[PDB]
Parts: sequence; structure tokens; C-alpha cells
Amino acid sequence: TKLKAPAVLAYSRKINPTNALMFAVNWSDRDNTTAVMVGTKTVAGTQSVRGNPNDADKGNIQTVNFANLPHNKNTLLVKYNVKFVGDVFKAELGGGEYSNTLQTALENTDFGTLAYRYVYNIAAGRTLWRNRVGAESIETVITVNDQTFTFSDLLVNEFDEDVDVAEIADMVAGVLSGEGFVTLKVEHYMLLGEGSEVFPSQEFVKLSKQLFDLNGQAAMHDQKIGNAIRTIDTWYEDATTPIAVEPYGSVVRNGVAYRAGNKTDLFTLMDGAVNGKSLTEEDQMFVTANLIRGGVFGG
Repeated sequence: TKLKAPAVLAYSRKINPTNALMFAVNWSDRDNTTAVMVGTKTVAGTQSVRGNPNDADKGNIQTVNFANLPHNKNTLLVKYNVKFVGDVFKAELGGGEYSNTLQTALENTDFGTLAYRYVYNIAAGRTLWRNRVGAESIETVITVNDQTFTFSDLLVNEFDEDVDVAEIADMVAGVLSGEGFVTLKVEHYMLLGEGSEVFPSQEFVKLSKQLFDLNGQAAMHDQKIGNAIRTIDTWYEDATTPIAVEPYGSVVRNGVAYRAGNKTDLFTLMDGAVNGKSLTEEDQMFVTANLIRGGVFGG
């Protein structure tokens, strides 16, 4: 056979979270919300680093953004929505022949497990990250087609079993393995304590540390929430903790590619799927998840 991908093979992103807004509430008065605002301040000193006791910028002021809960609210509220969109096998810019046999080759993908892991990542509150430190309690509320689910203590790095995540994941899988769309409205409550610092998304560009803001209100990037949602890959070589689904399985925090140079990257399995190579339940899920994430797969 020896069929290769078209020059311009592109797939649209199918999991679309909104940006997340950050509010302050009291744990037992979650209705009376107030917006958490990003402020700007000046800091004296720069943490000394190895060597260089006396530098130029050590005794230099730095301008940084910050965000905190007010002193009369003890709980951080994080609100966002996530729209799952179907037709995950219909390419945006790819040809058709190469993408249609890939579609029929990945038609046995365990969509139930993919949806369960996505929804679990949402319900376990992975995207909360630094905002989980020093929290007395974390609660997640998910509404979907007039159905409210509450989650309290789920292990983040173990996709443990529970029935509400399954009920949500069945609708999500019906959309992902079919047509249409479905929206989950998500709220996270972190009992942090009055005045506690909260951690919006960081931006890297004047300011020595910038925070994401929507009209001045502390916010989290949609793409960081998406990265938290797709942290489902436990099928790479020598797998321990889940990693975000990425063509080469590479992470940005510690900078390692867990799926490079071992015949387990996205493109190798892609070509094999097209050319009739036997595919495991795991790599079918991995290829379909990369199609769900979207990207440019050619050139």
C-alpha cells in the first residue's frame, strides 16, 4: 500500500473550554459572589541564584501582578464551561482518502474510556493545580442538560471508578463518537481561607510577572484547562502518571518526550492505522485523542 498523509492535513479542536473566571464566595454562601481582581505591586529584591552574589538587578525593584481572596471571603470559585463537539474524524483541511481509511481504522476506538477520562479530569479538578495547595476542602459541581452532579474527593492521578462521572461520560461519548455537541457547566469551590492568594494563569512577555485577566478579573487560560482535560495518556513506555495527549507525548514543565524515538508517536501509529497495521485498544484511543485535540498532521 504505502499511503502517506496529504501535505496539509489539519483537524479542528473538539474539546472547547471557555476561559475560567475566578470569584470569591463564602463556603456556605456560594450565591453572593464577588470578582477576584488582578492587582499590580512592586517587590524589592530578586531571589539570589547560584554564583553571582552581587548582580545588577538584585537590588532592583520588580513590578508583578497578584491576586488574592478578599479578607471577608474564605472560598475561591472557578467557573468555566466545556463544549464537546462531534464529527471528530472529519478533517478540516485534509484530503479525504487518507483520512477516510483512518476513520474506518479508528472506528473501534473505546470512546467510553476517553470520555470517562476527560470527564474525570474535569470532576477531579486537575486544572486547579496550585490553587489546591492548603485547601481544607474542594468541591466540583457539573451541570449538563438540567442534571447537577457534585464531586468531593477523587484521586487526581488515579482514574478511580464512580457512577456520576460515568453518567456524564456516556453523553460525552455519544457526542464524541457521533454528531452534535454537549456543554458541561463547571464550578470549583476551594476552601482556602480569608485573604488567601489565588493563582490565575501566568503570562510571559515591563512586568516581571504577569497574570491573565478578563476585564481586570483574575482568569485562567482556556488552553491550560484543555491541557488539564486531555491529561489522560497512561499508555506510553514505562507509564506511571498520566500525561497530556500530545503527538510526541512531550511535556513542557520538565521538558521530556515520552513518545519519541520508540515507534509510539502519533504519526507512526497514524501511518500504521492507514496502512492496515494491527492497533491496540490503547493506541486507537491515543490516535483518536490526538484527532480530538486537533493540529497539523502533514507537510
